[PDB]
Amino acid sequence: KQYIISEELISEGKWVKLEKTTYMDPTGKTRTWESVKRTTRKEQTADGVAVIPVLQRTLHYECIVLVKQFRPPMGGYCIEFPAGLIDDGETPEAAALRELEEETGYKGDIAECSPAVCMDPGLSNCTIHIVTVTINGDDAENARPKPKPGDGEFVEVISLPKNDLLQRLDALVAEEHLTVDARVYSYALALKHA
Amino acid sequence: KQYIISEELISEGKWVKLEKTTYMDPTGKTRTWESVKRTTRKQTADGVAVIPVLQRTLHYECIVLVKQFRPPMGGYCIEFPAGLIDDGETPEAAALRELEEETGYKGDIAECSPAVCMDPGLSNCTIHIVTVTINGDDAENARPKPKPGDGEFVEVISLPKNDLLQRLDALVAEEHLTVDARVYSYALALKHAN
Ligand SMILES: O=C(c1ccco1)N1CCN(C(=O)C2CC2)CC1
Ligand SMILES: O=C(c1ccco1)N1CCN(C(=O)C2CC2)CC1
Ligand SMILES: [Cl-]
Ligand SMILES: [Mg+2]
Ligand SMILES: [Mg+2]
Ligand SMILES: [Mg+2]
Ligand SMILES: [Mg+2]
Repeated sequence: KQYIISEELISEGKWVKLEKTTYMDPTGKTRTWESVKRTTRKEQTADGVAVIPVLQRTLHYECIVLVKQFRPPMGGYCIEFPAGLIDDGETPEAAALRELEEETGYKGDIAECSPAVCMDPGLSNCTIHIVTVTINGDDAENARPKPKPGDGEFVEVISLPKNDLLQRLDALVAEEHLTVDARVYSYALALKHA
Repeated sequence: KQYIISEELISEGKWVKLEKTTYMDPTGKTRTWESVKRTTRKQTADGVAVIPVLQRTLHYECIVLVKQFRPPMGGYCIEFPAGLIDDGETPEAAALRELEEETGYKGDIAECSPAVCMDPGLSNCTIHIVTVTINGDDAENARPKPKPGDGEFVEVISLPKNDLLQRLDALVAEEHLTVDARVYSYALALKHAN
């Protein structure tokens, strides 16, 4: 029933733009929305990937590998799944493995890859693939792994046991001003609810 | 170690603005980011999203979701019920109110997250994730009455919690919908648990 009628540029940065979206409502009435989009999406299935990296290690409980970074939009430190934008021509899987290695040092193995999922659909068109990757922590590749952070990337790795993820996150947020990512929180919640 | 030095308005609409953020990287080098922000926040967070567990005896427990046209996405999305928190509303009351408006269900608060970030590489947007149970055997939830305010057009989709990920993948496959990243993240962890 509903569809886009027109999209008029309001302001274009180097990385992000704002648009006035006109669309048809199901009553048959024209309405508008203020939409955010990135400037960087070309032919990729989505803007980015986030990685759910399950660290598996003999006689260890499975950990979820997370990263902590300063996020200028937020004005503070955030705890998230490893993530980055998909390079032109890169597959979501390759991007996930590459970002995981750059951000954490770990060399993972693909498990599964979501369809493109929307980050904040009342606000932006931005999308990701959520890529589950296992990390064989018994492999010597993954023994004492060096993050290879790109220019201006400053990332800390935090591995937390899957079996206590939510309480461990709640305890980190108790100790300091940091914000947990909604996707990480959502996944830690489901782990409790299951 | 990292922090915001200053913010420059680039463009301000009625609902969203774009800012150029100057911040200090951990080396002592000054860098910029194109930060997006809502103009509506006053509150704990911009919004709430509701994880609504519909519990009926002798049925599978379901997670109640909503399907809506999202103009920034150019299409239909499947999401947790959600909306912005009104001035002087608590995140709990916002949750029960949005849930009622969008689904017609009346629920009870189980738990409520701290403020969590929506897309921290892009925006300062935050929500409270509020887990809510719905006693689907109560008379008030028998023939649920959804009260859309002006311009909301919301279809309700309940899905069994025990097969949530497979049910969502099916809808994407069949209906050309975009699943929300938080919904998908939750659905993933229900499978990944134990
Ligand atoms: O443009 C926006 C907006 C919000 C975030 C980004 O853009 N709005 C939201 C407020 N309104 C509504 O809720 C629509 C009538 C349903 C009107 C349009
Ligand atoms: O301004 C933005 C941006 C992207 C989305 C919203 O704003 N960027 C992104 C890429 N940046 C880097 O990766 C710097 C090396 C740290 C430079 C500026
Ligand atoms: Cl529950
Ligand atoms: Mg990243
Ligand atoms: Mg990166
Ligand atoms: Mg809503
Ligand atoms: Mg509503």
